[PDB]
Amino acid sequence: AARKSAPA
Amino acid sequence: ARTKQTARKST
Amino acid sequence: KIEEGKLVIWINGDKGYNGLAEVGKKFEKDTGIKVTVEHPDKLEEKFPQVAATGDGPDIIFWAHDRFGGYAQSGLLAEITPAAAFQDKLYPFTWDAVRYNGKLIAYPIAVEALSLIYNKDLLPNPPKTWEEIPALDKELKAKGKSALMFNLQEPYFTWPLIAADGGYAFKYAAGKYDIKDVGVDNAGAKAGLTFLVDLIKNKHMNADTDYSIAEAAFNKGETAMTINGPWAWSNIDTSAVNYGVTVLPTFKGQPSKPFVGVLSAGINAASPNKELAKEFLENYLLTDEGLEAVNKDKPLGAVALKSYEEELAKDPRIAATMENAQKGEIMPNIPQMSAFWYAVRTAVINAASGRQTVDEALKDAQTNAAAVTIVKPIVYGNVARYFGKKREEDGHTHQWTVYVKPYRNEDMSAYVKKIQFKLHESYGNPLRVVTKPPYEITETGWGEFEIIIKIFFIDPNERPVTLYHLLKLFQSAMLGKKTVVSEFYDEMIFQDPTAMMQQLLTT
Ligand SMILES: OC[C@H]1O[C@H](O[C@H]2[C@H](O)[C@@H](O)[C@@H](O)O[C@@H]2CO)[C@H](O)[C@@H](O)[C@@H]1O
Repeated sequence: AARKSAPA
Repeated sequence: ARTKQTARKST
Repeated sequence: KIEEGKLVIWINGDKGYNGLAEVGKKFEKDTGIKVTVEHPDKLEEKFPQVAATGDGPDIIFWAHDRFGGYAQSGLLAEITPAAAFQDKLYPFTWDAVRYNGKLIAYPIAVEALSLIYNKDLLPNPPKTWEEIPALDKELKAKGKSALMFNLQEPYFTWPLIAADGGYAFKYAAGKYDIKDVGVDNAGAKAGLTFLVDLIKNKHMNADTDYSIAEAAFNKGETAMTINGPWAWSNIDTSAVNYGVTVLPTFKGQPSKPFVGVLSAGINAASPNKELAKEFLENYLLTDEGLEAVNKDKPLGAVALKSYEEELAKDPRIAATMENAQKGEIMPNIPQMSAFWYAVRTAVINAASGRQTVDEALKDAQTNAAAVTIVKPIVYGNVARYFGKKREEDGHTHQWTVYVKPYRNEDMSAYVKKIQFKLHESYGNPLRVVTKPPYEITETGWGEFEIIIKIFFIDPNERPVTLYHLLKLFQSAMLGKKTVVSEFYDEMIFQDPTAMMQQLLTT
């Protein structure tokens, strides 16, 4: 499960 | 081929 | 960016940058255009690294040998001096700044190394390198040394190395052959061996640099130095009465200094090209402008006929020209930086025992011939925020991840395909582009690492892999403005196939 990111 | 020894530069 | 309505000029700190500053003020008094003169350390390295991304000075000053490589990397504007202006400088000087039949700089002055001798310590200077040990003994008696010069820069040792048959590239059929290097022949070995034996026999010191050699000669501690016209000012300041004369012979042969033409190039990225032409042609390259620079730090034999004639009578300039005549004009070809880097290595190593002469020069012979081609690229992502979050999938942004050549060239000439590997949250995450533009457009909600693999039409030419963190949020007063995260880098092709060399060179 590769690291994806967002601030919301 | 390789990239430069010196870092990439932000434009 | 380079600020418009101003001139920024780079010149080495051994040259008359205060006298250039004076020409600068003259220009500003007349035109209201502010001129700033800087002398950054290692500017021969600093100019190509800054100018690569369209930054740095409007005007770069260096010996002409670096300028072919600058122009090859697109760093220089072709200069537009009228026929009338060209007649005012010596044809010889124009040749030094002509790359691929284009003028790529304004020549300023012919530089050659001379022997500089303290006339008190040594009325009769040695005619040979060989008599120097015996002279250093007679002088070590009186707490002196015979000879100190910069051993850190191969420029200063090259005359000795060249004396008995050392050469850079052998000119032939109207071009330099970059495979025919003369760095590891019997001549070059004998010269560098003699330098090494001067060090091993404590006639000289391998860590002696420009500052140490100069400071030593100007305090009257050493009977001789090897240096160019620019050094004369600091000796004038000192109490030392000095002669400028022919370099010693080696094995009966003249020492062969590489002859530099101090040259002024206009940055390709300059908004102020017309101002730089004005300043160089009409302020600097005049009797008044050259005198202002020359009186700070002598230029040598100036390219401008009118002022060359006025200065020609000076015997220091006649000795410079005598040494120049025994020397060779440096090539301006891109390969000179590889040659200089290779010989700096060989001389420093050999001088400090790290290598023997034969190892050092064997290494330098291979490094001087090493073809390194540079493809500057920009890569990264543009990311446009949607009006509002699409609830269906939760995507907020349209984004394009890309690799493009920095300069507007045809990358497809040598690039077979670029592969962009996306996060698993995308279907067919291994996206392949075989034709320009080399970019993938997508929508999403998240930042993740994209791996970019560039393939070359010669598949032996190992692919380049890049790592880019896709960016959607910069976080900054910018709102719906497209977010940009791009980086400049350089792809490096070391000794590629002739096939590949052809496609890599437009
Ligand atoms: O030492 C290698 C170096 O030699 C020349 O640089 C000279 C320059 O020509 C002179 O104007 C003065 O600045 O001294 C320098 C030597 O420290 C080449 O022009 C340069 O490309 C090369 O790297």
